[PDB]
Order: sequence, then C-alpha cells, then structure tokens
Amino acid sequence: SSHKTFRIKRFLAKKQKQNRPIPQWIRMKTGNKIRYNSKRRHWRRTKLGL
Amino acid sequence: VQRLTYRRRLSYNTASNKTRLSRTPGNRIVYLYTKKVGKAPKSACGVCPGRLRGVRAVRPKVLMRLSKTKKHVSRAYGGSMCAKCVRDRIKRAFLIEEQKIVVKVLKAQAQSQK
Amino acid sequence: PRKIEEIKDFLLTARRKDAKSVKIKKNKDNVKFKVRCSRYLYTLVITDKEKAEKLKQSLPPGLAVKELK
Amino acid sequence: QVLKFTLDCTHPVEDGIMDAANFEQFLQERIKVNGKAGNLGGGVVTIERSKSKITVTSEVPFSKRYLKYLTKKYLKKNNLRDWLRVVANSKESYELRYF
Amino acid sequence: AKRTKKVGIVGKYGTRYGASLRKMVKKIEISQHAKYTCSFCGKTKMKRRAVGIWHCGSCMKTVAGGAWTYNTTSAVTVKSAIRRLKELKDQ
RNA sequence: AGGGCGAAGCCAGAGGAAACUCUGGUGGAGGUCCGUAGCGGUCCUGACGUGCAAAUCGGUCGUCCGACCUGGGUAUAGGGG
RNA sequence: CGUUGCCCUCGGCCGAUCGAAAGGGAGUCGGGUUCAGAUCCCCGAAUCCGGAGUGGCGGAGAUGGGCGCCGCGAGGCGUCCAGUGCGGUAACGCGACCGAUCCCGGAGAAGCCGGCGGGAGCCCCGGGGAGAGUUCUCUUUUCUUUGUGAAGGGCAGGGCGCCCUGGAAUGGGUUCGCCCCGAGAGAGGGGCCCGUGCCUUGGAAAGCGUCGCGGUUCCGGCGGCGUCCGGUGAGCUCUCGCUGGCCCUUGAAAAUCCGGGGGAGAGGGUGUAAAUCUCGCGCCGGGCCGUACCCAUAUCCGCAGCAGGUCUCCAAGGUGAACAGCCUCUGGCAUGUUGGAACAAUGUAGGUAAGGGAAGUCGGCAAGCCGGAUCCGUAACUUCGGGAUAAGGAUUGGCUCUAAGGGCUGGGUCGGUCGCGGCCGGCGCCUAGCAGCCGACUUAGAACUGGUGCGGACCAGGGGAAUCCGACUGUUUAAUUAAAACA
Ligand SMILES: [Mg+2]
Ligand SMILES: [Mg+2]
Ligand SMILES: [Mg+2]
Ligand SMILES: [Mg+2]
Ligand SMILES: [Mg+2]
Ligand SMILES: [Mg+2]
Ligand SMILES: [Mg+2]
Ligand SMILES: [Mg+2]
Ligand SMILES: [Mg+2]
Ligand SMILES: [Mg+2]
Ligand SMILES: [Mg+2]
Ligand SMILES: [Mg+2]
Ligand SMILES: [Mg+2]
Ligand SMILES: [Mg+2]
Ligand SMILES: [Mg+2]
Ligand SMILES: [Mg+2]
Ligand SMILES: [Mg+2]
Ligand SMILES: [Mg+2]
Ligand SMILES: [Mg+2]
Ligand SMILES: [Mg+2]
Ligand SMILES: [Mg+2]
Ligand SMILES: [Mg+2]
Ligand SMILES: [Zn+2]
Repeated sequence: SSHKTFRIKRFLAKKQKQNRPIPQWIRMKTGNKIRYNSKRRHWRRTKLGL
Repeated sequence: VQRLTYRRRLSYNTASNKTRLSRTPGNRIVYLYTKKVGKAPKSACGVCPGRLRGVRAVRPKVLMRLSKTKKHVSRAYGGSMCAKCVRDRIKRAFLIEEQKIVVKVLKAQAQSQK
Repeated sequence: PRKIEEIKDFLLTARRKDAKSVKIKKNKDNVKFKVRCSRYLYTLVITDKEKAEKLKQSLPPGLAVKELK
Repeated sequence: QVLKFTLDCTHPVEDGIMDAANFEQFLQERIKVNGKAGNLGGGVVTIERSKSKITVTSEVPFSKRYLKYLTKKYLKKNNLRDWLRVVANSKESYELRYF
Repeated sequence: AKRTKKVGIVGKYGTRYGASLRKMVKKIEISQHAKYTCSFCGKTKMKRRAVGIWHCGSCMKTVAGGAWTYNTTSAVTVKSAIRRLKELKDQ
C-alpha cells in the first residue's frame, strides 16, 4: 500500500523469505522425497493471508 | 505547458492541502504548500463586528513565537477589546457610579427626614 | 540571510567566536563580503573596489577569507 | 546610434568556396528596409568589403539576425548549406565555418 | 406592475404549487424579506436573520420577534396586557 | 463546462390633479429549460447470448444547484435489520 | 541550592480510555546525486519545538534630580530622595518592558450560491538575442529557448464596520448591483491589516541556452558569450478580498495557542537587584514506525494480462458559446491474445437509391426530416407565471471598404528672480475642450464576386390537433416491469 503498519510489514517480510526455491544440495541428502518447494506463491495468482 | 503534481501523499484538494505556484531558480514551476490565513482577534465587547487593529493576524499557535508588542496594543484592555467599547465602558462605569452616589444621597436625606 | 550597511558592523560580526569563512564575491560593480555564522549568513555590499581591497586586509586572526571563483 | 554588424567569412573564402564581392552585391540587393528591397532604403544602411569580412552599418533600428537569414538564403542559393554553418562568433558578429 | 401583473415575489416559483398556495406565500414572502425600522437607532435595517430572530445591521441589536414579521400581533397584544396588569399590581 | 428564460429590488423618462400607470434599462430569482463531466438506464424488444461480461457493448435516451453525486468513518443483524 | 518526608494552605468539573495516513494539528526549501531512493542522500540557505543549571554574552530594567562642599572649568567627593520603559490629540506606535491562584475574551472554529475587483500560473501580441527548419519562387522567416526557493528587510497593490478636523437639503456621496450620512456625508489629513506582487539579502558562485576547448581513458573537467525590453484581456486555473441572495436548512468538536481584568507577591537600596508572555546574538538535543513500484483496456476486485467495476490533483494551440465534437504541440502508444491470401452466401456496423410516400406493420418499430446563429413572426388555452425554439418565414460564404463604440499624457504660456529645472507675481484658464501617443475587440451598413455555394466537416429540437392517467421536480423492482406504482 505504501502506508504500512509495522505488524504488516514484518508479516510480508517473512512471506517474502518463504518463497525461495529449494537448495539443490537437499536433493542429494540420504532419505529425500522432496523434488520442488510446492509452497511457492506468485503475487499475480494467490493473494496472501490478507 | 508544464503541468505539475502534488508534493505530498495527500491527493485530495482539502483545507490542509492548499498550494501555490512558484518558479524556482532551476526554472521549473513547482507547488509550494501554503499556510492557512490567520485572523485578527474580534472584540471582547461582542457587538463591534470589526476585528481588532494593531495585532498580527496569524494562526494562533504562532503567537507563541511573536513578540508581546505584535500581539496587543498599549491601552487598558489592549488587543482584547476595541477602543470605542473601552471609552464607552469607561464613561458608562463612571456615570453609573455617579448616579449610585446620587441615589445614596437621596436615601440618606430620606433617613434624616424620617 | 542578512544584509549589512556599515563596514564596521560586518567587521564586528566577523570578529565573533561563532564565525568562520568570510568569502568575498567580486561581482564587478559590487564586491560582496559573505561571512557565515552559526545562525545567519551575513553579507555586506561594498560598491567601491579600492575600499573592498582595503577591507580585505582588515579581517583579523587568520579566518578562511576563501575568495570566490 | 550606430548599429555595426560584421559577418566575417574568413576560411570559406580562403578555401575559395564562395566570393565575398558577390555576397556583398547580393546583400546590397536584398537587405530590406521598411519593406523596400532595393536601394538600402536610401542612404541608411551601409555595406563594407574587406576581402573576407563584411560589415553592415545602420543608423535606423536594424536586427542582427536578419544578416543570419540572408547569409543562410545566400548559402542555399550557392548550394553551400551542407558544409557551411553560420554562427555568432561574438556579439555584433557572425562567422561562416565548416562542420 | 412593470414586469408582472399579479405574481411579484412569487414569480420565482413559476407555474408550480398552485395559485392559492402561491398567493398565500406572497404575503409572508414579502414581509419576511422586508427591511423594517430598528426602533433603537431608527435606521431601516431590521432584517430577519433566521426564523424568529431579526437583526439590525447598524444597531447590532438582535431581536427575538415573529417568524415572518418583526412583530406578531399576538406578541403586541400580550405586551400591552402585561403592562396593564403590572400597573394594576404595583399602583 | 457553456447557453436560454429573465422573478423581487433599483434607476431614468413619459403620463396622471391624485391613486398610481406606462416605456426603456438594470438586476439575476428558480427542487426553471437546453446541455457537458457526473449520476442514471427509455427504445432499438439492435449487438452479444458455450459472451469481453454469472447482466456486458453500441447508438438512442432521462437528469444535470438539488429530495444532486460521491470517498473514508460510524450506527442498525436474521422472524432481525 | 536542590531533592525528598511530614504538617498546614488551595483546587469544581465531568469522566478511565478508544475513535480521522481527506477534519483540527508548531516547524523545510533551492540545487545536485542513483540501474532502482530522495522536501529523507550531498551542497547551500533556513526553520520550529524542548532544554540552557552554575546563567554563555551583550542590550532593556537604569542609572536622573536635589542639596552641600571642593575645583578657574571639565568635574570629584559628602549626603538626601525618585526610578517595575517611553512616544503620539487619537486610531495607535516603538527591540525588551515584573507578577501567582482567580476571572473574561479571542484564535483553533465554519453552509451553499451569485456578482464584482486585486494578485499570480498559463495563453496572446509587439519587438531584442542564441540555436533551428524552410529557401524552385516568396518569406527582416517560421520553431524552440530566453530563470530565481524558503526566511528576513524595504516598497507597491489591495482592504478597513479605525482616528482627528469639520459640519452636509438646491441634499450629497457612490456601486456592474447596491449601499452610506447629524448615531456625522462629502473634503482634507492620518492609523491598522494583508502584502503569495516587485526590489533586495539569499544569488550567480548555483540553473538553463548557446559557441568552444582539456581528457585514447577515468573524468560530475574547465572557458567564453547570453540569460533582454515592452504591451494586452467578460481570456482560462488558483488564490486573496469586498459585497449581496437562499433557508420552517443557519451549516463540528476538542487538543493546542494567545490577549486582556485583576493585583496576592518579589526586588535592591543610589550601583546595582529581582525581572524580561526577551530584544539581539551563543550552546545542546529531537527517539519510534511508514517511505520500492503499479494505481489500471497487464501489478487492485470481478476464477484470467476479462470491453465490467474502483476516490483525487495538474490540464497547452486552432475552430467554436463551450472542459462539445473535429485537427494539432508537449508527453505517450503500437490497434487491445496472432499473421498471410482471397472478396462467395448468410450475417454485424455503416451508406445510397428512380417513381410513389406508411399502401408496410399490433403499432411509423427502424431511419428520415428538423437542427446553430441573426432578423422578423408567434395561436388555442392558462394557475396570468407560462404555452414558446409554439407554428410560419427570411438571411448566412469569400473579398474590398465604411461607420460606430476606449485609454493615457500634455496649457499655470507673460515678467522677475534662483539653479533644460525650480520659486514668486501677474495674465491665461482649452472650464463647448483641442492636441499628440497607445490598445483590445465586437456590432451594423455598403460594393464586388462565385456553376445559388455558404451554420459547406464537426456540433445541432421534426412539428401540429386531441383524448386517458399522474399536478409538478423526486423515487422504484442490482439481473425481463420506470409506470398510471411509491413520494
Ligand atoms: Mg488479482
Ligand atoms: Mg489533515
Ligand atoms: Mg502593536
Ligand atoms: Mg435484444
Ligand atoms: Mg451465436
Ligand atoms: Mg478481445
Ligand atoms: Mg486518539
Ligand atoms: Mg469622508
Ligand atoms: Mg514513492
Ligand atoms: Mg495514471
Ligand atoms: Mg483494428
Ligand atoms: Mg497486431
Ligand atoms: Mg489487451
Ligand atoms: Mg426511394
Ligand atoms: Mg396490410
Ligand atoms: Mg395500414
Ligand atoms: Mg423512432
Ligand atoms: Mg403547443
Ligand atoms: Mg372527458
Ligand atoms: Mg408523475
Ligand atoms: Mg429490473
Ligand atoms: Mg428497463
Ligand atoms: Zn466595540
């Protein structure tokens, strides 16, 4: 909005940190079932806890 | 023609968001935001509709800054009340007290008579 | 800022503790003398050139006298 | 008053691209005064010749950049507006130069 | 009757509202906009400010009067009675 | 937006014995008219009708100083508002 | 001298608290700078608020007057009082000018609409420059560009329901409109407020425009020149101001800030004090959170880059009544999720049609006619206001002329004397005014002219006679009913 509270800004920050894709060294771990992050949120489609 | 934008996030044209055009040394017309128009104080009499002389009509929280002389005038009831209403108050307050004395005298004569 | 009208007055303002740079703008036909202070930038317009050249010497202890060009 | 405008064409003439006498003649023809082309409006403006330098000397009010116009017109006629450029060297002056 | 024969003040209303109502309004509509005489200075400046309150512009004497007239008749008749009784009581 | 009509008040001139009346101005009233933005939504029973659209589009329309339009805040909650 | 404990002394409130990124609410602006941030970074100019004890400094308070001596005199001492500033007839003024609880007042703090005026921004016109484009012919060309922040100081320019003089009917003054006057008009002199306008400090050093160099480079390099003068206005936008109109409508509170009335107190004793709603300068501080971008025919909501929806600011030239439409510059785009080749039928959206003119159809549905302006001319009926652009007519182009509408400035000339200018005295006294110099724009009339075309596109009423319903304006079924329903 460009007029944020601090509460909201911090919320957004964490959401922004969560988006990154898996580190590829994770795929090489021993008992690995994970191939892709599957919790990736694109701003244009799917619109936050808000 | 150079059109222009507001300089603050207040979009709406309001009492708060009043402006004026100014040419800078950079040679670009720019909005400057303008200070509200202060009023001279009206009289303590309350009948004289005209506002007071010899007072800097300025937004009241400024008065703080101003010197005492700007804020008033050298008279009894100075910068609170218009002269006319003082010199009527004066002679009123005097003439009233002279009659109160006359009634006191007429009372005292009536006591001495009776 | 503040303009000054007496050569003495600018000399007194220049002699304060708070003062510093006393830059000198030869405009042609004018020769200003801008002396910064804490609050204000005092200037003094000295129309004569020889009188400005004389004053140049009269600033005191080793101030900046940062002549302007 | 005395309005004295030079119009020096030093190194187009030295390269031999134009002739200053013909340019003078063209200027004596054209330079209009009060909406009359020929005869310099009588003995009003005066055109001088000094090999390269032209000088125009008026008594009446006379624009400087009217000389720029007429040089530009003359340069077009001679097909020189391509590698010749009029510039104000200084005030009271123009100056033909290359690119 | 320069401009209108018989509407005057209530010509503003045009055709609307009916003849009787517009005739009925003309009486008030006149009186309420009338400038009366300030029985205080004597200038003709008593002008209704809002209902029941008339103000002299010169005198600066605001005066509680009628809704459409500086004086109602009722007020006037009440005034005189009170004055009569006042005199009857005190003697 | 811009136009139209031109209410009270005011001026002059003319008549009138008076009452007052005419003529020319000025003045700018109004849930006044035209008409833009705005708000709306008449008709074409037009377009569209697996649409651009789970109600849209085009022209044509109503209204456009007022029971006007409109943001934000605030109140009223289900046999209740 | 602080700090605290206790004792006395005084003290109404009014409801704790929450409630506005558009209400109220002190104080920041110019230039530069980034791949992306700037009133926030840098440079420079400011500014408010709080603190400032020991008070950092000046200045004000405040340094008179008397008497007595001594000294030629300037003056020196002794001793007595005065001194919480002064000016103006007044409006009110001057840099400061003690002061509590208490009280009164003001500011914050006010609707809409009209008209008129002043100030800017923009547009326009005439010229100066600098760079342009055009140049077959013409064009002293057409195009661009031509600057000064806040805060101070000065001065215009506005306004005054301020004062003093004085006394107005033959009544005057005066507005576009009004409106004012013995409760003081005109006339003269002043006082106050705003001064966003000029000038100036700021500030040319900075910016912009040009020509030019320095540097293979890096480089915010460095120089020249210039940044001028005038005129216009129912012009538009904003604004300040005055003055009306409307209301059975009368159009926010509070925080905060000041003024005044009071006079409880405090100050030192003749060089100083307490005091500065402190004057000028000096010192220190100002934490917390927001600050990217989109803001919409692709960043929002309608399942989507959806013809829908979604609150504002700025707002050039031409034509024109116009923020109408049509064309243009500034700025912006690539035709709205594709291309190519054809040009069949059906369509969707536009047009045109001989003769007739509603014969079509439930029904003139649809389209067509009409349309602007000026000049005439205008019925029935009527609630006398309307009806009314009733109806019905005529004109309209281009060109070349005419007439009619305004401002400014100027005579005190002759004689004398003093420095073209002044001062004095006498004539003159345009008192029917005349002379020179400027500048918008309209209106009417006339000639000529064209293949009768001319509101040439754009914009832009079809009328009439009657009946029914509802007086009217208003409202209504979001998404089949706008009505005669509701009001
Ligand atoms: Mg979305
Ligand atoms: Mg606000
Ligand atoms: Mg004062
Ligand atoms: Mg259909
Ligand atoms: Mg289909
Ligand atoms: Mg599509
Ligand atoms: Mg709160
Ligand atoms: Mg007077
Ligand atoms: Mg931003
Ligand atoms: Mg936009
Ligand atoms: Mg297309
Ligand atoms: Mg394409
Ligand atoms: Mg698209
Ligand atoms: Mg046909
Ligand atoms: Mg048939
Ligand atoms: Mg038939
Ligand atoms: Mg039809
Ligand atoms: Mg009819
Ligand atoms: Mg019947
Ligand atoms: Mg109805
Ligand atoms: Mg419906
Ligand atoms: Mg419908
Ligand atoms: Zn008073």
